[PDB]
Amino acid sequence: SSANNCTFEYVSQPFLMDLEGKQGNFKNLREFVFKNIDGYFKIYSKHTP
Amino acid sequence: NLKPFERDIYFPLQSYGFQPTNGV
Repeated sequence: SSANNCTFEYVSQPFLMDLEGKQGNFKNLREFVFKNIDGYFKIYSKHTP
Repeated sequence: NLKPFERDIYFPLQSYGFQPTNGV
C-alpha cells in the first residue's frame, strides 16, 4: 500500500539460477533456509535438479 | 529488551535539556 522510506536498499543479481529453460526430463527442487540471527538475515540456498 | 545492537524499532521516555550553561 505504501513504503515511506527504506533504511536499507540493495540491488544485485537475482536469486535465480535455472528459473528459465528447464528441460522437461527433470523438475526444479529449489530450497531456501531463511534465518534471522545476530541482526543478520541469512539465506542459505541450493538448487538441485 | 537488550539485544545485540538493539534495534529500537518497560520503556520510559524522557528528553535531555542540554544547555551551554551546564559545566558538568
